[PDB]
Amino acid sequence: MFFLKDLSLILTLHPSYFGPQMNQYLREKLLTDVEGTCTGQFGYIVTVLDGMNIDVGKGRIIPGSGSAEFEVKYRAVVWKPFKGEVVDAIVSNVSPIGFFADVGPLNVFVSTRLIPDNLVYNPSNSPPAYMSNDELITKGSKVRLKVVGTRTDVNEIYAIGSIKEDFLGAI
Amino acid sequence: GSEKVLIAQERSAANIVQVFKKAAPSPISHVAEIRSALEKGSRLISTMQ
Amino acid sequence: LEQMQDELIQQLKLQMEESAIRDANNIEQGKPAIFKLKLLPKVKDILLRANLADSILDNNLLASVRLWLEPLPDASLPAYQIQKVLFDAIKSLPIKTSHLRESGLGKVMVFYQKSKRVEPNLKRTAEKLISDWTRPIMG
Amino acid sequence: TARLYQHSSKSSAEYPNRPQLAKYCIGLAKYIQSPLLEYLALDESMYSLHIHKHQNLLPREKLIDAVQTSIVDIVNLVGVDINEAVRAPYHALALPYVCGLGP
Amino acid sequence: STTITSGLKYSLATGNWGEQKKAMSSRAGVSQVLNRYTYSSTLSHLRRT
Amino acid sequence: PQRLLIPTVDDPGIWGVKVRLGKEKDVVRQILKKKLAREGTKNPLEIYSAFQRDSFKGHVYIEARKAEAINDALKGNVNVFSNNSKFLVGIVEYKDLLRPVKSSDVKLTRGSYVRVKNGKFKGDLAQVDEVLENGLEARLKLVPRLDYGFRPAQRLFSEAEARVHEPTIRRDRDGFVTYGGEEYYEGFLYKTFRLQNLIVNSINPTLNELSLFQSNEESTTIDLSTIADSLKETAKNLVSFQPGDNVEIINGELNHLTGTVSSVNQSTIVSVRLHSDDDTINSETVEIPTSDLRKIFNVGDHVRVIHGKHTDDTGLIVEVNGDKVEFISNQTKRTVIVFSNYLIKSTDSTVSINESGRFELHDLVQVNSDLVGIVIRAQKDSFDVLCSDGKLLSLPPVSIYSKLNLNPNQQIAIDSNGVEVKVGDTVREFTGERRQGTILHVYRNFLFLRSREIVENQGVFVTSSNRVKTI
Amino acid sequence: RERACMLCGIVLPGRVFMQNGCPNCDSVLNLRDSDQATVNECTSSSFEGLVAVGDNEHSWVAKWLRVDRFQPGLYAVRVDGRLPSDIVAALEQYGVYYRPRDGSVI
Amino acid sequence: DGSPQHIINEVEQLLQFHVATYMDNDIAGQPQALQKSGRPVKAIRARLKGKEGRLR
Amino acid sequence: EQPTSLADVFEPSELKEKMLTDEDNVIRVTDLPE
Amino acid sequence: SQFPYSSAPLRSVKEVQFGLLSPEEIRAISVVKIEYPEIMDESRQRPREGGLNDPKLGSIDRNFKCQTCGEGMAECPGHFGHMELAKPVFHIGFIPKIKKVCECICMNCGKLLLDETNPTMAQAIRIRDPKKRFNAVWQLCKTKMVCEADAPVSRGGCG
Amino acid sequence: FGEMERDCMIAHGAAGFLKERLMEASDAFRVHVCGICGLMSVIANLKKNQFECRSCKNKTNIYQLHIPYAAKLLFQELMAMNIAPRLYTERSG
Ligand SMILES: [Zn+2]
Ligand SMILES: [Zn+2]
Ligand SMILES: [Zn+2]
Ligand SMILES: [Zn+2]
Repeated sequence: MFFLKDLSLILTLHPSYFGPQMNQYLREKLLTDVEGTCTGQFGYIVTVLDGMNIDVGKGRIIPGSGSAEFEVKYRAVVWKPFKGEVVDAIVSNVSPIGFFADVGPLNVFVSTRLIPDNLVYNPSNSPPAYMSNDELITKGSKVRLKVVGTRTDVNEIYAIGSIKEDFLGAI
Repeated sequence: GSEKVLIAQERSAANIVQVFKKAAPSPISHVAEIRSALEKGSRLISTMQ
Repeated sequence: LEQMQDELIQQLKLQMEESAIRDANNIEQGKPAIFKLKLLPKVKDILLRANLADSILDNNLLASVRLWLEPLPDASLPAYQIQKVLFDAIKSLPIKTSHLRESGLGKVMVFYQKSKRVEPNLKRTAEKLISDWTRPIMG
Repeated sequence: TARLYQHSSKSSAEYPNRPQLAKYCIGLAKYIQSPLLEYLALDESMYSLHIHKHQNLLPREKLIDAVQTSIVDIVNLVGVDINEAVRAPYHALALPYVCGLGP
Repeated sequence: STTITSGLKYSLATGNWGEQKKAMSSRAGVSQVLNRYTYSSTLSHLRRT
Repeated sequence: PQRLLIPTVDDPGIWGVKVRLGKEKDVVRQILKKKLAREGTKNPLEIYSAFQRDSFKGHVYIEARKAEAINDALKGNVNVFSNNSKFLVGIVEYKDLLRPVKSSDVKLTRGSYVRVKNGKFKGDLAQVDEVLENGLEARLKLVPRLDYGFRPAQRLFSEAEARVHEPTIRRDRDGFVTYGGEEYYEGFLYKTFRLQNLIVNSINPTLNELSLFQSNEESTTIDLSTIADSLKETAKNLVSFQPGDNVEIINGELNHLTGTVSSVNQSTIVSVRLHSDDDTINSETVEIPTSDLRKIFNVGDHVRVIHGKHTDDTGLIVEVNGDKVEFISNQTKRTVIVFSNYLIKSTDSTVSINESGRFELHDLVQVNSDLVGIVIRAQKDSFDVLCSDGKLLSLPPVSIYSKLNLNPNQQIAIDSNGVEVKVGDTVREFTGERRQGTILHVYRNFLFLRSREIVENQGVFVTSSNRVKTI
Repeated sequence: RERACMLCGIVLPGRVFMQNGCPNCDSVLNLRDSDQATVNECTSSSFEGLVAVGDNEHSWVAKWLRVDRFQPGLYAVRVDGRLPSDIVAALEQYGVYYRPRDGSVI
Repeated sequence: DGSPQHIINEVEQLLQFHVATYMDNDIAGQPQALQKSGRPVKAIRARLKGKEGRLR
Repeated sequence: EQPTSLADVFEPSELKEKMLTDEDNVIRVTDLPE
Repeated sequence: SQFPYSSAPLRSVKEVQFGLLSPEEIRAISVVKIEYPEIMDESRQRPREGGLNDPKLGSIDRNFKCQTCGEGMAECPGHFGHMELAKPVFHIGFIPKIKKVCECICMNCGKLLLDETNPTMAQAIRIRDPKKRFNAVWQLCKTKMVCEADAPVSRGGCG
Repeated sequence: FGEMERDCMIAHGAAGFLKERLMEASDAFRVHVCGICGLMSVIANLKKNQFECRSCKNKTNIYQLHIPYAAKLLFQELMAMNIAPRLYTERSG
């Protein structure tokens, strides 16, 4: 789910960049170091609002190292999945152990043990799919799934979905 | 292999009565002290006050 | 002063018996025993008060103590908190042979001693208390 | 097979008081004596051998099936002694790959 | 024979005048290494209290 | 009877006296001899009994009525210390001083499976074919460890190989063979072992040894009573609790109730706050014995395996089949079914791979005869390798050939301009993404650059030496 | 070398038990008239808790150990091993009940 | 195994003494813990005090 | 206080590795190449 | 710049908060349980796991890395283990304070011997400094030698 | 560089020289502290780039400090005596 959050970043600048263009350079450095990153605490930062008019304040010189430390506060759009949430998805891969879907930047893996039994995996089909009499879910097929668990990594998030309840599966 | 020397040790003589004045913060004003030592061996045995 | 303590202890006895009956019914109705746990704090506070021991012995509250300690017909032992509190109270009071005769707690004490689901510390305390209570009879 | 055998714990259990180079030489000698049995001893590590230039392009299941078919064909062309297989498990490695049979 | 030998040797070697296991509370510095920097220093050391 | 003999106030008192260690039985014998010698005399030793216990070291207990009697008994003995270290034993302690010990088990049962403390079969599981009536030794059924001409692996005694390597085999019966002074019965060694050579509790069986032992019984593991008892012991002892664990109650009046562990005291009393639809009940904390608690595992929780073949494996709970719980693994990324007794709800893995396998992180290893790669992430069961091509592979540690140990005279890199670049230097890609990083390993024309800015594969990316320039 | 007679609980050297038998249990065990197997089955060298008794009649310990009707001497609190089934039946024939001193029975 | 109160008191008092002297070996009113060489044990408290202690 | 299934005795992964499951017995009984 | 790079931000200490360690915290921050008195496994290197020289506690050898953090000798700070005591024992540094606290409260109901009804007690509670507050409360409650099961109405005491 | 020299350096007012003498020219050390419990119990693995405080079960609120090795030793010896010195990088009032 997408949100607006007020975040802050600590930026350290080398003395070789102490020029008139210091502020703009700090702005592009912030944009390059925040746009697209993935933090387990917050999720995924997709964009920074008002990216060219961010206040940086006054940097403090670190005693003994010369480099200046800047405290940058900004508002950004953040997306983070939650346990027990039902969202739309697009299937990216089909495999005997289960199928992998994509919910924005997040890639969700659904095991066969969380798939209804009638959706038997068909490897002979082109492309291979988990199909039933009235349902056929393959690569590129819209699916509505509920996120059950989320795994936190260093700079990545792994989520597990399920389609075993009602109003789920193919859409 | 190392040469060791015994340094003479100074001590108070025995078998002599020593009378001392104790300080004010005490019920005792004067003390008579004597330490006894047998002639054979010259070893300290007991002290009396 | 002390007539009032006897009345209060009798009221506590009635409350304890009613709570035991309610918990037994609830277990028979498929529900956990909660009333004994609810009444446990007040019983603990009353028992910890030493000067009320004489009134307790004059009202024979040990009968209700044994009733609580008596295992229910489902072969389920009482809650460990209840057993611990009752054992501590039994230690804290001067139980004599007459009080044991009035209450008949020796049977439950022997059952606790012989049983194995009982905590080993409670087993040792039961052995100690049984020996102490047999002490006056033989001398 | 010798390089893989010098690191396998099967050699360590077989030879607990021998150096790694001794295990390597033993693997070489066993390969000379019988290449088929040594290739069988690889068990799962045989799939990591450099078999074909584009061996990694195939899916793992297809490559495993191809290896199984090749080894079954070869061992059935060879033949397995039941008595020796019972006498020694090393010669019994070839028993599951006979046609009709299985692990 | 080791008792007296070791006791005397230890007390003379280390300077602690007492039993080895009672090193604390024993008078230390009784035995010292002879000063041989010059003849006068040795003579002075041998007559020290 | 036994109950009626408990002591009274008028019974003779008991005194305990400290003595020198190891002389307790000597003092007892001396006291008995003195009592016998002075018996029938004008001044007999007016005591009644004296004894000691092995556990209560340095103490000798005498039953008498007077302290002067104790002094008279101790007079003339050298093991008694200088001070009269005597105390009056409390009457309640009278039963405890003479209560028996080691009553945990009645006896060693013939046919039971036990482990061996020492000897050539140190640790091998052994069946108790015979229990000697003395109780100090017992004849056991073992798997022979022979080489037939640092110990050989256990193996059933093979008569043909034994004769080929040693034709001096003896025969005494049918199926009972004596080779080299050792009696082997139908392929299994039968040898007496002392009681001090066996572990009769906390026995850990393996299905391999169980099959090797039960194959001759015409059925695979037909006997399973002692095995079931061992399973119960392993299940009971392996349970460890922490605050915040969701548990369920098996026995007691509060059976079939859920609660969260609030605090842990010792290892047998756990304070639990129960959860129920009634608010007044949810605000109460109950101390409950651990023997009547079962962990509650909800679907979609990070859980780490405590013990077993999958030790230190973590994952997310997927299916809860009562006793057995299923979870998708993190390293192998496959479903594993392990009992709920071997799982702990650990929200963070942080698995350390040290002391496992042969290779560590950032190791340039040879995948096969053609492919050479570097380690990006290590697992308890396998390794993740980035190869020179730019792809990722997963292989067991055994399958990997070996580490490519290269001297600085072998690991040499030359940039586009021809200037030599060594290990750890920083270079920038001449074209393409124009990235930069520190060199990790050099192989042929391939360089393994790592940069902290890059997140993919922990910043490791392969770039040819011809496309980078020295910084 | 010393062994503890299982029945009465006395402790004496095993060779003494073989040559002379148990001075107390000879009325029901015939230990002297018994072979080494029976001596071992009624006298065990593995025991614990050496006990010296001076006056059987008045010692509460002797009553507690049921040795107040036996000869004073060396006795063991706990003795490893129990009487055999055949010897148990033989003693039950005599009308004497055997209470094990192994501690496992109480 | 078996619980004579005198033995329990002795052993628990020994444990209390060891734990106390592990952190403070200058408790006035009782003998200090000594090493096999006869020197007193350097408790943790002694590590922190004096000119040669941690702080100074 | 008083109370065999090999599933409870050892982990299912170990049982499948050692070939002691119901699929194993069905395969061994079945008259067909594996 | 002499330290290997760590992604954690570098900050400086601004406050030192003291206190005691709860047994729960000691068990939580520990990495291994110490139970075997033998320092060495079999005097054949590789000190016994679960002993006083467990490799998980940290490494002090150049060629041995810590089994907990994986860092070298120059970087491993050392990791704590915990030892369970069979019976609780006094902390030698707090015995006088334990005695004072025992004097301040009742040994049965576990409640203070004085209440805010006393003007002096309320005045003492009004102070802010914990040490002076405890000193005043002890000076007052020392004199009170009997628990009251009734108000000096029940005050919660046991009498 | 004893205490009297430290007092002389304080009197001169040279804080940078004093810090350099007592840290860079001596036992300088780097530790990680949990941002919640405030203890030095973070199990930091620099090569794998993962930090984790088991007691607080957090992976994010973690900072690093530069303190003298003797200070680390003193805090560990204090923890050995059941005293918990918690280091916090922000004030609270
Ligand atoms: Zn006899
Ligand atoms: Zn470490
Ligand atoms: Zn009170
Ligand atoms: Zn923390």
